[PDB]
Amino acid sequence: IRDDGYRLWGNRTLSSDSKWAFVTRVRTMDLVMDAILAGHKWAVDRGITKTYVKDVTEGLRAFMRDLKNQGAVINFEVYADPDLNSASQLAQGKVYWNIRFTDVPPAENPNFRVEVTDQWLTEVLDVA
Amino acid sequence: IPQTLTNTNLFIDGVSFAGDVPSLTLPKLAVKTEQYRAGGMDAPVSIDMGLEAMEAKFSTNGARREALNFFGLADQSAFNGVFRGSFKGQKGASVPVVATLRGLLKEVDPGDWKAGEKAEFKYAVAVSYYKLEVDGREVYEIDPVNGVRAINGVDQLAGMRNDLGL
Repeated sequence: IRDDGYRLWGNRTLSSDSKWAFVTRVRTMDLVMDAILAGHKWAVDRGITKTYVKDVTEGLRAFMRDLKNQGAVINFEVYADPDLNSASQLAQGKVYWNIRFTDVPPAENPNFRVEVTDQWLTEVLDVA
Repeated sequence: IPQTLTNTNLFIDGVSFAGDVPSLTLPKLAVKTEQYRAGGMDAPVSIDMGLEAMEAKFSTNGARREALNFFGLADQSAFNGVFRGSFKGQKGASVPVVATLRGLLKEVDPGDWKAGEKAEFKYAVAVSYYKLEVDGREVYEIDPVNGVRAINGVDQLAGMRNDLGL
């Protein structure tokens, strides 16, 4: 829109699912994880120690926290989903964590409500 | 039920010293305590703070070679050795008490050679690992570089091992 192809217009994206209505939502949810993986590269091998679970849940809380600091998200919550982490899964290498967080809602549709009254009329003009 | 110790024998590296070893000494297993006196109470109480420096010592009175040839050996805890000791008991059946102790030989003290007295060398292994068994049954197993103070099976540091994350 706007003069001679001034600018883009539309944060919305083709999605049947309303939750992923904003490209901001999708892009955040994707690139957040790009930053996580490019940083937890060390975590994808290595002999599982007693402190492996904690090394990772803290490493996550580092990258995640940094993103919060620079605006990227608004609060978050990382931990190591217990109802899944088991001896069997661990012997087979696997292990799970949760990373529930909130993304910056792009301000859209500011509703400037306006009323042209005659309240401040006497306050000026008449005599004064 | 009188037990008492009858005979004693000492190994270093399989080599039996069936001969020269008129004295053995197992490492005095002691805790560190620290007499805890504190608010709300008169009279201390004392706390498990870990063990003391286990040192064992034997003393062959012969120029034995097989013992002398471990002194100051670069590889601390290369000296192994097993301190066996048979407790008789008035009712015959003797109780084998045996104490393997991988440690560092540390020091060697040949006393006063007097031209008319058992010279008596001396030794004092700074014990690293130490497993004392009675009647073929583990009573102690103290391993510092690992934290494995285990009274007959049950490991009393199994709880601190976790909290340290080892």
